[PDB]
Amino acid sequence: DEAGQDVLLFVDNVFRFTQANSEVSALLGRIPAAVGYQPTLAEDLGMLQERITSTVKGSITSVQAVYVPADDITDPAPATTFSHLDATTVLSRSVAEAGIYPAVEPLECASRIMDPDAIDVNHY
Amino acid sequence: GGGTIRFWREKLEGYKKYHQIVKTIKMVTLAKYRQTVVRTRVRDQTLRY
Repeated sequence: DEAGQDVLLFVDNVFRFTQANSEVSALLGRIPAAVGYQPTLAEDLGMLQERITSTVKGSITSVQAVYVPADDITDPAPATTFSHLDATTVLSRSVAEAGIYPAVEPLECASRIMDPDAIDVNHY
Repeated sequence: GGGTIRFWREKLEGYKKYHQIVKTIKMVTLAKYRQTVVRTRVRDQTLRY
């Protein structure tokens, strides 16, 4: 805002922030969710995420890591994180066991800027 | 134990794919069996002598 510069924000990682409140929510008296997460997950996550957004004054190029316990994408913690992102890079244990790195599964991931108008048509 | 259900679901979907694969082998087999049964109607004559 004040300096007007562009910024990077590397975060390693969001899931520890989620479980940090999960360890406390049961002690506060808050009843937990299905898998054993707080019920305030999506709200606290959004109130953290929405601060991360480009503005008229500057720009935040954020990058976020996530822990998928058991490689289960159906875990609600990564699942709620889809909506608050523009490029959902996904990694998998399978591709790494084949000795390939970066262990990317191109089909299970996709971006938002993948349009002909934002980038070159040949790239699309 | 969220892993055991994924292991069993994955085995189920694997067999479900394997079913249509073997069904495709079946239909491809019948495509050539219908072609080759015609020999049965015209069988047992070329070595009569």
